[PDB]
Amino acid sequence: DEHELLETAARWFYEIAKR
Repeated sequence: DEHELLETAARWFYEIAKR
């Protein structure tokens, strides 16, 4: 599911950015 992959990458980037 490409949308799930993109959503997961986005969420992970967000969570990492928030420290």
